[PDB]
Amino acid sequence: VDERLKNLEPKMIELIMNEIMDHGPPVNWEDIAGVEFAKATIKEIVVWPMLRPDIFTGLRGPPKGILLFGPPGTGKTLIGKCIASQSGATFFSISASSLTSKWVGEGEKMVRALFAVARCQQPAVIFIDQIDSLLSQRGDGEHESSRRIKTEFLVQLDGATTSSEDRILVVGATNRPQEIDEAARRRLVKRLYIPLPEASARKQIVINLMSKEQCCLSEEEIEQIVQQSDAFSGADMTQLCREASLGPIRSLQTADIATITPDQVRPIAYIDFENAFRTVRPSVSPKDLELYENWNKTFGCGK
Amino acid sequence: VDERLKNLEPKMIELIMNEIMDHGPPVNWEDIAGVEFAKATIKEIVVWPMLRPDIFTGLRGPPKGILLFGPPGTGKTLIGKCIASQSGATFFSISASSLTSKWVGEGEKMVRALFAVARCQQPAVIFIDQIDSLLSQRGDGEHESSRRIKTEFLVQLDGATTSSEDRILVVGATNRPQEIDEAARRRLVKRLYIPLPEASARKQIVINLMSKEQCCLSEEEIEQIVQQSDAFSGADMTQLCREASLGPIRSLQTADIATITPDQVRPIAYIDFENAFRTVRPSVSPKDLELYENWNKTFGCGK
Amino acid sequence: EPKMIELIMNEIMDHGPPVNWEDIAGVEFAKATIKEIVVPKGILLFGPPGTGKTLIGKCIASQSGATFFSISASSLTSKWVGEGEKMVRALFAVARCQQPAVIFIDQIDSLLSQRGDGEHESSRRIKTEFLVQLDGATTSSEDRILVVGATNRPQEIDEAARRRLVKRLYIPLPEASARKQIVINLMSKEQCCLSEEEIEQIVQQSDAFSGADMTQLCREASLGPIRSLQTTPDQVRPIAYIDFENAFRTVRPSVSPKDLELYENWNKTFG
Amino acid sequence: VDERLKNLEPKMIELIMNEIMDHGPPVNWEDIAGVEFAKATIKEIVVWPMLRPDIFTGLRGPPKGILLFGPPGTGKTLIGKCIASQSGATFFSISASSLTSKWVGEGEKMVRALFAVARCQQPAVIFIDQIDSLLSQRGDGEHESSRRIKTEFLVQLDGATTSSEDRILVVGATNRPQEIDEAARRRLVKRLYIPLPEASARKQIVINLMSKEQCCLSEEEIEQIVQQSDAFSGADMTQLCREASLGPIRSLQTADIATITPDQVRPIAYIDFENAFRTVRPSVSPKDLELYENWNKTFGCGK
Amino acid sequence: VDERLKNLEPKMIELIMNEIMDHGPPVNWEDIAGVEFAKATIKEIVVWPMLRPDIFTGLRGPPKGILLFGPPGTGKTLIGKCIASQSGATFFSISASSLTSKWVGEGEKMVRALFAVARCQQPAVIFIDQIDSLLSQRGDGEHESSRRIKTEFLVQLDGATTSSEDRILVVGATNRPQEIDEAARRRLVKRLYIPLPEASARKQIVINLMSKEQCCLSEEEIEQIVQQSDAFSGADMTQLCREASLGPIRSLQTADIATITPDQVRPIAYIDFENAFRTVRPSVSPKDLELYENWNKTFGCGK
Amino acid sequence: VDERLKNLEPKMIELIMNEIMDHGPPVNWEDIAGVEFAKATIKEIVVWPMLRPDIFTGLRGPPKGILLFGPPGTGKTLIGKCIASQSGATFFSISASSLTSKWVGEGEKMVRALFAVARCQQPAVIFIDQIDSLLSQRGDGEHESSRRIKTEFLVQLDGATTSSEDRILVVGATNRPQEIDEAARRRLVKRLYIPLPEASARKQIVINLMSSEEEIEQIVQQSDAFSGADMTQLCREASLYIDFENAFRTVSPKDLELYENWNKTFGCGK
Amino acid sequence: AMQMQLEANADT
Ligand SMILES: Nc1ncnc2c1ncn2[C@@H]1O[C@H](COP(=O)(O)OP(=O)(O)OP(=O)(O)O)[C@@H](O)[C@H]1O
Ligand SMILES: Nc1ncnc2c1ncn2[C@@H]1O[C@H](COP(=O)(O)OP(=O)(O)OP(=O)(O)O)[C@@H](O)[C@H]1O
Ligand SMILES: Nc1ncnc2c1ncn2[C@@H]1O[C@H](COP(=O)(O)OP(=O)(O)OP(=O)(O)O)[C@@H](O)[C@H]1O
Ligand SMILES: Nc1ncnc2c1ncn2[C@@H]1O[C@H](COP(=O)(O)OP(=O)(O)OP(=O)(O)O)[C@@H](O)[C@H]1O
Ligand SMILES: Nc1ncnc2c1ncn2[C@@H]1O[C@H](COP(=O)(O)OP(=O)(O)OP(=O)(O)O)[C@@H](O)[C@H]1O
Ligand SMILES: Nc1ncnc2c1ncn2[C@@H]1O[C@H](COP(=O)(O)OP(=O)(O)O)[C@@H](O)[C@H]1O
Ligand SMILES: [Mg+2]
Ligand SMILES: [Mg+2]
Ligand SMILES: [Mg+2]
Ligand SMILES: [Mg+2]
Ligand SMILES: [Mg+2]
Ligand SMILES: [Mg+2]
Repeated sequence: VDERLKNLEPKMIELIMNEIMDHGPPVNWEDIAGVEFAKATIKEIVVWPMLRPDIFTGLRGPPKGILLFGPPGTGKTLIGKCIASQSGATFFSISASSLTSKWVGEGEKMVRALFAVARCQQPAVIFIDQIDSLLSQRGDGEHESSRRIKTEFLVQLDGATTSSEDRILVVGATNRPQEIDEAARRRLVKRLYIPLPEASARKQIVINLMSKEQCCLSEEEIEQIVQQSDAFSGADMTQLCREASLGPIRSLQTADIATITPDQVRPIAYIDFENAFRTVRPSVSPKDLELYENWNKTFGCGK
Repeated sequence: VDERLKNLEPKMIELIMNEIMDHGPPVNWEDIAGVEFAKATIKEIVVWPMLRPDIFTGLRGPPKGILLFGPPGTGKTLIGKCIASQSGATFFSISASSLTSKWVGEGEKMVRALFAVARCQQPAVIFIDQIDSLLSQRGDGEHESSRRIKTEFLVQLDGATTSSEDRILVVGATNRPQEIDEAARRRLVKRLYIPLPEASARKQIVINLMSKEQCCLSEEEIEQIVQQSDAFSGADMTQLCREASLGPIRSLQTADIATITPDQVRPIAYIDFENAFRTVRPSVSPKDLELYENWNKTFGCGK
Repeated sequence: EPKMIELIMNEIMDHGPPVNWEDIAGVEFAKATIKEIVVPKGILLFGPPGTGKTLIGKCIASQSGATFFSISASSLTSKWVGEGEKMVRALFAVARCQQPAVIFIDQIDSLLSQRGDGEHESSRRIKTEFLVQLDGATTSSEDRILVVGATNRPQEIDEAARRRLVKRLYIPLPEASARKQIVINLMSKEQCCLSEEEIEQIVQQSDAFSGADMTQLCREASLGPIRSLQTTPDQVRPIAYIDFENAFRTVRPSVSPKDLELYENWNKTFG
Repeated sequence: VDERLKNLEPKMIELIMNEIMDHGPPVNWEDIAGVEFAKATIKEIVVWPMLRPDIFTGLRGPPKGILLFGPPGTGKTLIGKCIASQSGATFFSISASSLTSKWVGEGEKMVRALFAVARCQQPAVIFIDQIDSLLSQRGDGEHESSRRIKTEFLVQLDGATTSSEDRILVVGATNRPQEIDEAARRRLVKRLYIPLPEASARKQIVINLMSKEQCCLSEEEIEQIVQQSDAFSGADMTQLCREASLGPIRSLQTADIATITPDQVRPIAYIDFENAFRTVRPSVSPKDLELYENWNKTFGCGK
Repeated sequence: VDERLKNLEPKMIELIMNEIMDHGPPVNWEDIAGVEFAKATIKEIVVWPMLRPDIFTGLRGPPKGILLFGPPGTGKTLIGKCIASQSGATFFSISASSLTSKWVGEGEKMVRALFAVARCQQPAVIFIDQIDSLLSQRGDGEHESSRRIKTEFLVQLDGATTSSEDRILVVGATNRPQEIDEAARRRLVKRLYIPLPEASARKQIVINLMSKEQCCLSEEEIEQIVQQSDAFSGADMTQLCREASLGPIRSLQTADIATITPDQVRPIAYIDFENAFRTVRPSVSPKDLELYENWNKTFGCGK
Repeated sequence: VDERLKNLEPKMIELIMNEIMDHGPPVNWEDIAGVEFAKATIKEIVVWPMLRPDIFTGLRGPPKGILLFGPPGTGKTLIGKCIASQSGATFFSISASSLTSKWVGEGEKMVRALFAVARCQQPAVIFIDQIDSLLSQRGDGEHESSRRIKTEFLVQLDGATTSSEDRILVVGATNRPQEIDEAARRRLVKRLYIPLPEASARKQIVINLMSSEEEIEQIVQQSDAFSGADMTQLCREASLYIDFENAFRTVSPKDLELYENWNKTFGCGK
Repeated sequence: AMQMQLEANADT
């Protein structure tokens, strides 16, 4: 039935349809090592409704919003990508540039068209990265465009016309949750804190990254690597692995570059990691973590 | 009567006509668990004139304009839905996107067309969600479109052409009432404040939402649950009930979901609510309420 | 151009309930000036919301016995380029053709305001057309015409357009005598019984109350008797002071004292 | 390719294309003196992938994002120019003026258009000079334009849409790295510190710059010149050499300069350098250096 | 030049061109009494390249930057005015009001337009009367517009687009050199100190001022006048001369001044000089001077 | 003359024009009374150029600037009003709050527009009360807008663009002269001290405003270290010889010392 | 000390 798109202009519909992400490289929950409660709740949210809609329909229906917060480089976007790949549903990747428009009135109409289009491809997932830019606290002297966009977003997320039983999920990621509007904050019922990787998380990341690249590492070496790598985030671990991957290249003489000799390169060893530790430093200062903890204790839903 | 719509182009009329909200699932006043005074006021405003128009005409005619303000998630949209369901009159669900156009001099045209169409169908109810986006304080520096729209709204609500006996009602809902323009404030004579639910309201909400699901709850357990849920909003209670309803599913072992019969599910017990309380927190900070009271005593219409 | 003139011709005020001067009560000087001039090309009326400016407009429309035009921003704005000035010219031509003519502009600031950055060319063209047409019509003085309007923020009216409107009037809040007159006029229609002391006490209680607020209070008082009855007209109890006491519970001033100084200083300077 | 540029407007594409830096005079790595570690890292980043795309792809794929920091006038823009010359890739010279605009919703669109255009031309290098103007720590109360621009930049540097390969290098140079945003700091994985030139760097600079002057100095004179010129920045040595070359002109009589031919010019001698030292002094106070060192320890990637 | 001005908006170009300063009355070098080292340096900077472009091309090019600093009234603006005429190049008079604007991003665009227009007309001289206002030290928690303007100035002066053999000169004057940004301070290589006039400077100023007005003064009278006037700035000397010149008018019979003629006025003698001394006092306290000296010892380029 | 106003914002020009005040009731020097050296200096500066412009033009022209420093209520505004009424020149009055604005960069534009509009009419007087507020000592750390406004004012008063024959006089009244920036102090070459009225001045003021010799002398002697505002209030309440004594029976000198020192250092007096 | 932006309007 075209009545859903009757009011919207064709050009806005085309622009929204251009935002659907393609079938990127497959990613599964196994690749995302670390947080376990977040993965469990996300699975309960997404997988269960499709397996048996009859059981979970009604009061047991999934919520319409999710929020992810934490320090930079903790796998929030990785979680979003995994949800897109595994959810088996249309995935929209929205951003600030996709909605804002210089012409008056188009800002809210873009949001309306987005929600209308997502209502036809049910089930659908709308992922907004760095949501703090679009739904910041409503100031006293902000421009009218921002106020109208925020109001339209709030109305679309919750309104009289919704009438429930719509399989539309909105997911947001941010590093500054304290700036999110309370009216928009209540919409994102499930708020998840994603801290830095633990010892098990770091070990799993190292094992996963070293499985692809053949190497001879013993248990003691892995334990030492995990012990030394403290306060590192997932991005820091990936950077450390990439830096260690260059050890064989540097070991050989420069003239080898012209000859390459792909088989000549030695397998990665522990000395490579030893050297890589010097040139890699943690990217997150502890002084920024405190705030997150407080927020997680005040508005978080993690036991 | 095309005479009142003589100077309206068909395209403008179509957009107004297609915005009428069709009759959805029924909602009754008893379904709204909360403040009794607001319910009684709304009933006296809407139902009584319809039943006995002869006695409640002339001076005793219902006023035009109602405002609902309070913290997020206090059931304002639920009151709007109930009014739409019980009024038995044309219901218009207006928003910012509806009345804003990029072309010069069309927002005022849209407002005029909306009011003319509403006058054509009487009795009618016009509901505006997040009215602070359209009717806001007229700043010193702003675009001409916003000022023209605000002035058109003011003229249509109150003007020389406007006259009594027009069964058109305008209902607005907002979370930042202090930003509403004073000229717009004058039109909305009835201001209603909807605070957080109290113990009785929480008990009523729990009873209403839980009666639809088979279970056995002791009176002392219900009292304890109500006592624990302190500072929760209307949506917070619903989220808590939803979280509790998922406990039985988690109780069962993995892989049983695919083939478990609906009957073989344990009813909801007190332990479910005890577990739910851990992962559910209030979504409204108390410090935000201080403003509302100050405004309620200054311009509120409630005793 | 029959279609174009049709829109202008269809904006004339239609028949409605009669309005009389005695109803306004509160503002005697403005009424005196208006009645002296009606039977000074531009008259501007300003004041806090709910001061009866639109009531004055309706009274003039009902009493003057002349063609009355209700023109707003929506009517004089068109998306097509160059049609706004043509429509303004048509409006002025039609007003001149039918004499005498009275043109009322509600929310004048929307049509014309102080020049500001980012203003579109169409608005400036319409403003210039309005000014030139007004000057051309007024200079000859061959045909009678009157243009009046209302606006709650007179400080935003541009000086160029301001000079054309020679007459400026301010309507303050109603006075104790005005409040008593409004009370008696509105309540005398319905069967009521109250003493003079009761009305004096009501006037004393109602301080800084605009006309709209007073009307709302009277409506609440008239509704109170229905609240008294449990779930024919003869059953209505006569309205007493208890009804007013109950009404005062849920009625409060709707105009803040913040901007009163601004209005007072502007009126003293240019009013 | 119109396929990837169909969303953007022609004006944005034209403006972005205007920013391409046309090839200029050639600057080689030998011109830059003193920065061995930074030069080696930049070589590994840029030259190696060109020679062997196959070996360096995958986990060895070159990182995207480089930061340069140090005291003013120590050779950051010189390194940028050398990379532009020797990169063999399209070079974009971006600045705050090009991106920022006075219309709502323009900075984000400008950033997206820039990244798309750089994506079309591969390999590409984007050089943002004085990055602290654009990417600074986010704070409450800032104008929404800056926040939107920052978030758009972050969403372009990483995100779900971003994929491997797609050779694009972003290089930034700044004097106040402590004010860079926490999230943006993660993208700039390789952070380099460029200190004041040492004795060898000063010797190389003076020899190379004075070789063209066609003068004659004895080894002891060069050693003494290096020894005296202590705490001089990169530009200080250039200014000293420039002011020393005017000594022969000053010695010549004022009247004869108009008539004297270029041939009758005394060669530069150590006396000119002695005179120059009397009028040239360091332009960088040692007070501000310490902080940089501390930062280099906390976040620097150097050994 | 359409090629390099096409990008710039025509309105900004017109505003920049409006800054061109009329020649006005000529001001010869000899009119500037006192400073000689600064005068000779400015001569070498500006006059020499014009006469013999071939000789000074290459490594002997003009520095392209000057910063005049000293206590108030020493004659910095007078030197700027003298350069405006003697140099013969296009002169730009830029102040804070010219660049600053309330619209987002207009300041950087104005700076870029100014520099482009200056580059079109060569040779050109840009004089900033109060450089400390626009190039103050960058600090944390400052408005983004000022940071953008400062960074744009730095890039324009010493950016990648900047090329050698370009005839653009920037001259700035300020009473508070200690507040100038170090990065911007680097560009202004030639820093000239203008101290209070010496005895010879005061004598020359007095002689030049009194030459036009006929008077009979002996050498010993001039010597004692110079001795009495100490710690007197050029403005103080001018005010002293102005006050002395009115002595004959004051001594004229009351009510006859209206009907008096210049012929009847007596010449100026030493009698009125003491009376003027009684009414003139130094305007610069000795306390501040020390600071300037220290700065001149640290970063000053004088000998 | 509109050519020199080409680049200015028209609304700014309208605001500056609105800032002008229409001529008030006539006033004379004898009316205010109480100052002799100040009267002589100000009249010499202002009246003389008008009566015989040909002789005074050149090296002996007006200085373009006046400062008045003293305790509160000492008749400072009276001097400015008398100059405005008698000088027969367009009078511009500016306060500290006039230039300040919420938006960035509006102060500099306001100052530029004010100076340009005043330059449109060659004879004009710009009186700026509370000059020490907008023009104050420039510290190491302060608001950017204040620095921009101060520098723009200094440039407008003195700059390369500025040319002789301006014929614009800036009069500034202050109560905290030691907060004035030295650069701004340089512009105001003629600095005058306005002290408390003397015995003869106080007697003249009281006799004139009130409308035997021993009673007048006793009243004058009784009143010591009283400002003009105090005398005005006392006489106003008294009018509501015994009554005068009762009213008399109905500032501090410790701080005044600093003024003297300042008047000794930078004052134009003897 | 704050800046503001503008919104375009189409009048064909
Ligand atoms: N939990 C994790 N397990 C494994 N790898 C991880 C994890 N978290 C992050 N990474 C690695 O970090 C890389 C970048 O992290 P990612 O883009 O997911 O961060 P983010 O949470 O979106 O960051 P930001 O807060 O800056 O927006 C991922 O490609 C992956 O390589
Ligand atoms: N007073 C109430 N009685 C019963 N249910 C309520 C009440 N308040 C809230 N709820 C429940 O909370 C849900 C969400 O509340 P709702 O959307 O009506 O809030 P709102 O006042 O419109 O919020 P907002 O301030 O965000 O616009 C409602 O659907 C209903 O399920
Ligand atoms: N002076 C008055 N006398 C009688 N009724 C008055 C008076 N002032 C206001 N009212 C009442 O106010 C209502 C009409 O107000 P009106 O529309 O004229 O006000 P306004 O100042 O133009 O309003 P706004 O600025 O909000 O559009 C009527 O109820 C009228 O009875
Ligand atoms: N390491 C260096 N080796 C050789 N010359 C150098 C070096 N550093 C600076 N110079 C000289 O200094 C001139 C200007 O320095 P450059 O532009 O590289 O400084 P910068 O570090 O980018 O400064 P800023 O912090 O002001 O942006 C260069 O053209 C070159 O002549
Ligand atoms: N060296 C000098 N020789 C002659 N006159 C001078 C000299 N220095 C200052 N003057 C006089 O000073 C007045 C102009 O001073 P000028 O504006 O140049 O000062 P400045 O140092 O730029 O001041 P500011 O610090 O206030 O910007 C003129 O009277 C000029 O004659
Ligand atoms: N010297 C004086 N002679 C006469 N009246 C004075 C004198 N000084 C002050 N006044 C009176 O005081 C009132 C206010 O003085 P004001 O001009 O505000 O002083 P100041 O400028 O020092 O604040 C004036 O109305 C004036 O009549
Ligand atoms: Mg991310
Ligand atoms: Mg709602
Ligand atoms: Mg009205
Ligand atoms: Mg640089
Ligand atoms: Mg100067
Ligand atoms: Mg005063």
